[PDB]
Amino acid sequence: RSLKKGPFIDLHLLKKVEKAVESGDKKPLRTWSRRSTIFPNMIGLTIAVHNGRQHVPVFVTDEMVGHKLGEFAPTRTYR
Amino acid sequence: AKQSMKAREVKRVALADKYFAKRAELKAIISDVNASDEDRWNAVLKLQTLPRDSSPSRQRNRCRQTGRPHGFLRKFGLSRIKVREAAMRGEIPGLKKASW
Amino acid sequence: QLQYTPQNRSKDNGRVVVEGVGNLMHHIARCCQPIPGDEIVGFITQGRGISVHRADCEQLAELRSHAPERIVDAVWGEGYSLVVRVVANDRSGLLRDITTILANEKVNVLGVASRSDTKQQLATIDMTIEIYNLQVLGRVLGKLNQVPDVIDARRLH
Amino acid sequence: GQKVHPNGIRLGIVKPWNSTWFANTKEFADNLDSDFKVRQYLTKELAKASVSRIVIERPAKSIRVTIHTARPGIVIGKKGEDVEKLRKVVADIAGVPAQINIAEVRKPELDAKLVADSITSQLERRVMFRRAMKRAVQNAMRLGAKGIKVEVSGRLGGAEIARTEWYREGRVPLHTLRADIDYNTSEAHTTYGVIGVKVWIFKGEI
Amino acid sequence: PRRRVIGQRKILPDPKFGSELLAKFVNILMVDGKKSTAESIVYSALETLAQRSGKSELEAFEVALENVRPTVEVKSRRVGGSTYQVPVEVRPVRRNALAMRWIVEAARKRGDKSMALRLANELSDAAENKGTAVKKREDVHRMAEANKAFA
RNA sequence: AAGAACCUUACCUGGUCUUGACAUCCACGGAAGUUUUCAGAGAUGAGAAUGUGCCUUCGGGAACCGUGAGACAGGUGCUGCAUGGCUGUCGUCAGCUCGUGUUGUGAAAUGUUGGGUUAAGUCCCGCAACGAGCGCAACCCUUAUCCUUUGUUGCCAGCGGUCCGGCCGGGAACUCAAAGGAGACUGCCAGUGAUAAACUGGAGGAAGGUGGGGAUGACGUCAAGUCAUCAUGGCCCUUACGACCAGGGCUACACACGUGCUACAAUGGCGCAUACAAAGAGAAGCGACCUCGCGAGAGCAAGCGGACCUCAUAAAGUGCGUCGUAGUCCGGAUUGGAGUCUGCAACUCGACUCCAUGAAGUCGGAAUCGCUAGUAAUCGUGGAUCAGAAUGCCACGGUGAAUAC
RNA sequence: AGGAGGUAAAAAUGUUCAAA
RNA sequence: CGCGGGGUGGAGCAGCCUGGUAGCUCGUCGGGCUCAUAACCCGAAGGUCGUCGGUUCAAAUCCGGCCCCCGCAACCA
Repeated sequence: RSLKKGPFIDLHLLKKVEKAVESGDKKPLRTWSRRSTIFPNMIGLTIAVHNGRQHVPVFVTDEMVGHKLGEFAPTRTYR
Repeated sequence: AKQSMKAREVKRVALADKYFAKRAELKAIISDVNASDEDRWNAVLKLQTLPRDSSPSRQRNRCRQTGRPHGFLRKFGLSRIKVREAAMRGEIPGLKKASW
Repeated sequence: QLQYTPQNRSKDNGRVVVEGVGNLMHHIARCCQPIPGDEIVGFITQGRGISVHRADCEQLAELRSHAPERIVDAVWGEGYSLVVRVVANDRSGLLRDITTILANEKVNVLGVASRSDTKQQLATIDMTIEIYNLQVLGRVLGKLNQVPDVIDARRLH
Repeated sequence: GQKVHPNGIRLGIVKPWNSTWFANTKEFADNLDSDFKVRQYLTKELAKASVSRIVIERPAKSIRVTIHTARPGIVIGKKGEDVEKLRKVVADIAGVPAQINIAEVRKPELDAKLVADSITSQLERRVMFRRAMKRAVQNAMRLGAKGIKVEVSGRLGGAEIARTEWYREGRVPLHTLRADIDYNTSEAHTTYGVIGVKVWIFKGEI
Repeated sequence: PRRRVIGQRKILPDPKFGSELLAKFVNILMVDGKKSTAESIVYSALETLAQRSGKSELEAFEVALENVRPTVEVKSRRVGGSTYQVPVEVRPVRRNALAMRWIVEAARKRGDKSMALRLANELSDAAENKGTAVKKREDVHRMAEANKAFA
């Protein structure tokens, strides 16, 4: 579907994740990277993807991986 | 349009040549089928380190006079309004209204 | 006729700081009606972000018996929205007695939750509101426990 | 409004392009812009010397600059003093030696531009517009122009509502292509704002 | 035209048989530029017609073509002020022309397998002036009859 | 809008800066530049190595950097009914004016009306009108026939050599390419017409009465449009309506509409084979050929900044075979899966590929649109915009009607 | 050209002020 | 107190009488013609049949109460 090589993410978040990894599943993340793919070593994390004004939280689970973060933070509000 | 925008564009040109101009290599040879090792990953990960702009896709490219982002001609570097405005003046070398 | 603006302005947020951070999508739950004072306990819904459920409560405790790990902690940053039950004797213009007080008493009146039936002469009236200042809450309770037809008029939970 | 620019429609017929030279897209626009630059700079420091038109030529990396003016003596400063002063600032704006050629036009009223800004000059003086128009007009007609027509538009005199005015004398066959209809503009700023000035001048053919 | 009494367009007669009218008949079936295929369809129909009719084609066609050819038409000229029907003698060019137009018309409908074949059936039915094409012409005859009161 | 992922971008939310992203002037410290680490979303913020060069009449030098102060700066803030320039439009409609003269107290009129004629206040004639001007026409470009010029990367008849490929000697006739010219003028005749313009037919002629097409758009109207391309008078904001950045939005979706694409099929789909264009574009671009992949593409890598190289076997069409009138081998939306390419990045939100999926639709109410010739119709090719992103726009040839009393 | 006879159903309305 | 009749889309009326399936006109809505509106043309939705209960397999319809609305009567006193 996109990018043959290297399920892309932005570094600041990677390290943010790593840091939380050894630190343990703790306080929710302040990622603004909706573009970053969700690597397996992120499950259980309660990262909060920015939403254009809101910074809505998302509780990662196995399946939430190849799918990019943006998918879990709908932008437009309808009805 | 808005001196700030034009300055913003040239800033893009500055950072453009300052980096990738001789550091597009990362996505180049490193993001290539030869070293799919962590090295290639280093590439895709060091690329972000580079300031957001600089990358050519982030070169909106405006008119050299008015600076109107739309209707720009890569040829004269001028927006249709100005290219016409000068062409009529007799400015542009050999450029009369065609009639084929 | 006076029955959105809250969700449009709770979006202004700053109202909750979850485990060291605010700005997270969240909303006060309808099963506790968390009040500014006694902090809260927050739960993370799949969509619609964090679901605050007020500190200490059963449904919030039921979640503990499913995905307790997801549950999180927070405070208030900066007494909007709440309900109040006023079971009372009959009525006889009592509906006015609640409103008579409420009028220029200010507080929002969207809790049209009355129910006059039962068996005896005791109509069961409820009232959701969106009272602002915490002090205002107190003046109401003193001005509403007073009413002759009223037998009870306090923070429904 | 919709009348074709007279100078444009006759480019391949009578009117030579003001900026003769050549290049390719690989280095074209650059030469075109810098061209504009020098023409702009001169527009500035020569508006006081009554330039008519700045033709530019770009041969062998070099940038030649033919300059039409009615008063070369003031353009040149003193013994090419200010002239070379210009060639300096010119090649400075082009990073290339510029052969600054200055050609005098000796019929100041027989040019469009000169007359045009003669008018703007007058509106700058705050002289009543119409006097200025009839002025330049008669000057042209008695100076042999087989045709002339000028126009002014805007507040002119500071009217609440903008108007447009025009006088003509002699044939000005805008559709007769071979007709050498000189045509120039020079917007005229006034306290009430900008005011348009356009001038047509018909002289010959083939 | 309101004025330009323009002379008509001369054409290119048929490559197979000699009829120029045949060629015209190709044209009034030639959708788009597929004139090749149109021509294919044409000769096909003539071939099969020459089969069941047993006759020629160059004229096995006309005995069929004549059957639908109109005698008079009803252009709605509105003499006076208020509008009503007016029969009129049809031009020979428009005669055979409109005739073909109708034949092809009923042929476009009553579609079978081949276009050519269903059309072959048409022309046969026209030879027995029982095709829908003639019925169309017959209709024009009635419009002529009922309005024969006018001039 | 000649192409919204970021950028664009002007909007939102949030985090940010104020003489500032952009400009000069003064002063202060200082090469500019270079490299690198942390934090942060980023902007920025915080440290650290490195560099410190031509006037040296040497505060020193141009530059550039950062700092301070203020003049200022910034505005895509309003105001097209304050404007210029620019544009549509009525409309390529043939009209619209002026001089002096004359008529009338005057507004004005006559000129321009009238008999003809014309694509045309085009033309002739008469006339209190006589002339002039903007416009019509024409001068320009393109296209159609011919001659001259020169002959590559073009072409290649006739000659010779052929691995019968203009492939090779060789050829300047030919296609063609551009340069220069010829030619068409109601010029010839018949007819009509007031011995006028002109109209009608023919001869010849590539071409015929403006041959085809384009270019060019009058005096003006709508206080039409644009103060957001620009420029500009006002007004308005100026520790913010300015300036930076991240994410978002411009792609929302019960609904309505304009303009298009694609179909509903049998003059058609599908399969194999097969013939015939013009127009263009191309350098941090076009990218052969060969290898890999079902493919989009990938690796490798000539040629080309171009009549040679590349995009690049055009498609309809043609032959053969099939499907045989069913929602059907029609239709291709939608959708899942798996991919490719672009680009920091493809979820919101790209394109394209593969496997599968396979809806509405069986020629559309009232109503309404274009079009008279290489047009309509149908078919594919290309270009600007462009990292990528056409069913749009623009451009090019292929095929090829009907009808107009 | 001197003259006669033939010749179109229905189709309403438009807020206020406003420029050398 | 009395007798008779009626309550149906937003309006007016059907259809009930004689059980199953509610139609007409305007109006509302969608499109068209028009410079624009109406008119006109195309197309469309819309009615728990006063309320409750009952009779029945089924009730707009049959039956009873209730609320409304109108009618005729309220005489000899």
